[PDB]
Amino acid sequence: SMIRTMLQGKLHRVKVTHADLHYEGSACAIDQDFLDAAGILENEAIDIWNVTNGKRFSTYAIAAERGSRIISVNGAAAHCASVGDIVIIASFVTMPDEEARTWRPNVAYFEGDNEMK
Amino acid sequence: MIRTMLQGKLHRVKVTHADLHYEGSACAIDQDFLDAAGILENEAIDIWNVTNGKRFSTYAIAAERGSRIISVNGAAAHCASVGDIVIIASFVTMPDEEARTWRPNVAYFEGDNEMK
Amino acid sequence: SMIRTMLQGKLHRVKVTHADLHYEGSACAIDQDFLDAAGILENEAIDIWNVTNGKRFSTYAIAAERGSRIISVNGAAAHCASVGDIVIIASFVTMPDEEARTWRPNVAYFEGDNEMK
Amino acid sequence: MIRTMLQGKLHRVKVTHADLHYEGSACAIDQDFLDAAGILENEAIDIWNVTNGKRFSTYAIAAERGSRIISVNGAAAHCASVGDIVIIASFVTMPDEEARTWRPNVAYFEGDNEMK
Repeated sequence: SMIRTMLQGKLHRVKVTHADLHYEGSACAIDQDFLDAAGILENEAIDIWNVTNGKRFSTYAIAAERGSRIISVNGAAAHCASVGDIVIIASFVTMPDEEARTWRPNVAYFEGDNEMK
Repeated sequence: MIRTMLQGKLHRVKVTHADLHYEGSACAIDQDFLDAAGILENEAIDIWNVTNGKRFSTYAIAAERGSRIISVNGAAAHCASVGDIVIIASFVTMPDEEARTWRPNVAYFEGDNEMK
Repeated sequence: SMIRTMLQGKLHRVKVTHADLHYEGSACAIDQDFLDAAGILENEAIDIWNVTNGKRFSTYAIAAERGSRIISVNGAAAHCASVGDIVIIASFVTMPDEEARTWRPNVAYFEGDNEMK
Repeated sequence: MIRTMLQGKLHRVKVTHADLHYEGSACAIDQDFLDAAGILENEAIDIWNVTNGKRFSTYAIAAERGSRIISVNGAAAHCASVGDIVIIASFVTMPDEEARTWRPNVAYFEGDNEMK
């Protein structure tokens, strides 16, 4: 009956590839392959921690083309990240305490040209 | 596991009223807009300001249907001015299996809060 | 199965009566009578919107003595509110959509010397 | 209705490590402290900085038990420095009826992160 909020998964230190300098559009668009590795769903709430500038903000994920390696921060969120910035993108899920106690988040690590693992 | 998913949003509406001496804290929204985005009276919402980048949270109430109003008359007026473009969103939870096919309710706007 | 986050209740425009100038203690302590009127529980998460200075922060409620009319912002939260500031204190609850569609929040309105109603 | 309630907290621990060139985003916490406050590995937490008033959110991981460590080595280092006093909290949900008698797990500290 008591329900925990747990890290579901994250993209650890991916690089922002696009940020609408016009603040058009919405959401953070993410290569479907990266969503798959982190267990993140289209339209799922996400938290973004910008390691480069310290900004922390929340939005939702949408899928970019598989293999594009895109991390695109659009809309209002382009006020909080720029091309080249290193970010951690996380989703959180809820579950009962017993499940939470053995829960393992899905983590994808990145380097270079948004190369996963 | 239970996911948090985008229920719906108003994509790029303008703030229409923002006098910080109205006393409230809610964002009052044309009921036609609430209907399109599936947002409820008294539902938590997030507001993302496209003009100034400020991001904040409050709850929704109805403004007259047809009025096209987006009002942060009240406390939320520290975060938006009239003419500012914003995105207003709400989020819901549901089991993972349902979340995988979930479709948010999105309303798009042009000009003077005209729904497309 | 789809679950909404709804305003449970709020204290509308109460005045802060104490704010640890030392940043000691924790939480926001609230006259039990006010908690009762707003449907807010001891240890419940609350959002505070400071109408005087525009600051928005989240913490948890604890009960102050019934009839004390206390609104005390302690700990880190005294960095965000001062004695005399006008605040709105809200709690949010989750429930299914059908229940959300006819839900009525508990609202307590204040004036003067934290006089309710 | 489902309430959000304070599950537990570490009341006035000091940040012990905060080098922003460690690359992470989590807050690493002595397992003895996690045990006392009921906070889990990978659980969302809120951190409230008593020294500078900054408030932020991340998740918990274990540091060695006995180490007395509170580490924001990583991204959260923009929000706290070593020697800063913080409160670390987690929140859980449960039905209203259970929430009415819920008791959070609170650990109090003195001096050099010594649990009382």
